[PDB]
Amino acid sequence: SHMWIGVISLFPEMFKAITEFGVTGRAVKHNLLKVECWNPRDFTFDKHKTVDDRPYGGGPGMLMMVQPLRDAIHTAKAAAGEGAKVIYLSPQGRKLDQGGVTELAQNQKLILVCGRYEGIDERLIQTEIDEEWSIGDYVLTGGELPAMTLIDAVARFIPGVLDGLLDCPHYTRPEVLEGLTVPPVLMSGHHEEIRKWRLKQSLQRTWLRRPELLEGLALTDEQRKLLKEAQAEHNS
Amino acid sequence: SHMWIGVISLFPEMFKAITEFGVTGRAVKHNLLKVECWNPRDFTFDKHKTVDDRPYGGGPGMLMMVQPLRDAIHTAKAAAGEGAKVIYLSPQGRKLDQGGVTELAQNQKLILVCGRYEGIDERLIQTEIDEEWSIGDYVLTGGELPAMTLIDAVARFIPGVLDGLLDCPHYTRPEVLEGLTVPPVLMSGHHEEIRKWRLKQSLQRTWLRRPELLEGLALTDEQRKLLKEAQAEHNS
Ligand SMILES: CN1CCN(c2ccccc2CNc2ccc(C(N)=O)cn2)CC1
Ligand SMILES: CN1CCN(c2ccccc2CNc2ccc(C(N)=O)cn2)CC1
Repeated sequence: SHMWIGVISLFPEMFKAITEFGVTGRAVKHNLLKVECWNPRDFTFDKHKTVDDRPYGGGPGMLMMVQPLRDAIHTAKAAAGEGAKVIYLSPQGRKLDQGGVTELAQNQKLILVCGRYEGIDERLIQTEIDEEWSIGDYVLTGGELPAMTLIDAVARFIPGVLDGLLDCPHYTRPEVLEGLTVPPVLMSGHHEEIRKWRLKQSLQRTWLRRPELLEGLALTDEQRKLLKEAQAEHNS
Repeated sequence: SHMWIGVISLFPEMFKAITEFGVTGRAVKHNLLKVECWNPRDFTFDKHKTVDDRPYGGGPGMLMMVQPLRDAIHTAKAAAGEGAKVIYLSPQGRKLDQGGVTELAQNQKLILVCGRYEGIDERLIQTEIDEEWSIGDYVLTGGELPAMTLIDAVARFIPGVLDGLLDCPHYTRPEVLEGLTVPPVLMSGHHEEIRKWRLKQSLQRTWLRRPELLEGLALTDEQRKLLKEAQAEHNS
């Protein structure tokens, strides 16, 4: 299932970071992921290609100018055809988590609008945007890194591109590293013991680092047992 | 206060997205922010510049090879000199928020280690890493976008580069947009009424979208009043 993502950004060249490198770069080269960018600067008509404008009511900051942004969005929507969801990345949006990534990945077409300055006119959110999303409770200089982050996350769900708990520890060569050894179970070749060890480690690490994540899970019988074991060993 | 950030990454060219564009690009050109990258591939000695290795205990994935990564980290630490904090970006890390960004921004030097494949040997976390951080509860193909996100966030705190509530709505030209008008208060020129309107909007939007954020604040007398007003109007 091909995925198409339209991007609206004053800095389209930033997106080379995902389209030219790594797993996402491969997805693009192999036509599994298409990323198409429109720059509001290209939709300006004045001599200096003005893309910002003053906020009504005053204030220190600027907003994105409505007309070039609106025209870029409309062009992206035309190219997308039917069924594209338009996403605005902002701190006031729905907070992204893996469940949310899974939801967004169900779309074959997305348009991502990247805000700069103090953001965009509220009426454009009403008239052009379908959903607002945040990548976390922190503040950035633009919506491009959030857009790139979202693209990377949803790209993992495209066929051919590649449980709620934190990952277990992993080990590779050498057998001894600054005096630290590899857990003997991992060298035992006993697949079941190894699986159970990894699962128990994941449960232990989730409990110690992010206990609230556990509360949101319905643990299996096996997970309940291994978690109890890990907690017992912790209190020993 | 200059900030220096060392980066360890198999894809250093991704960081052009922050060093060549926008506010962070300006910070770099003006020597307010320095971003220096080391690529583990450059620290390999075999003919094919191998940077991955097999996990003990088996499994579908690979890990970053220890020796080239360790040598890159040591080189970065040497260049940083005294006082650099080494950060590993991973989903099992402390979840980043703006308070956390503020904490990390207090450092004049940071080294950011970007994991690929299934991540890095656990013993390297013990021996080389000071802190693990996550940019959110979702899964990406590498630590580069998280590293870039962190750089952008902390760069906003560097002098010369540029309250817990969501932002108010903002408006710019035109006065009427698809029939939608600008709130008359914003056209009134009454600075105090405008300030109070913006604050009330911020409180209202935070309450409606992210009520848990409010619980973590000690609201001022004025904020308590405007929030009560907004809630009263909502229930009217
Ligand atoms: C000082 N303000 C500048 C403009 N801004 C803003 C506002 C609206 C849209 C885009 C931006 C660009 N910034 C972003 C974007 C997303 C995130 C996220 N968490 O997903 C963090 N930051 C908010 C901050
Ligand atoms: C399937 N695994 C591949 C390897 N991995 C991993 C593990 C450890 C370090 C880096 C990575 C790179 N991925 C990241 C990194 C950070 C975040 C974040 N939320 O800050 C999300 N993803 C976890 C997922």
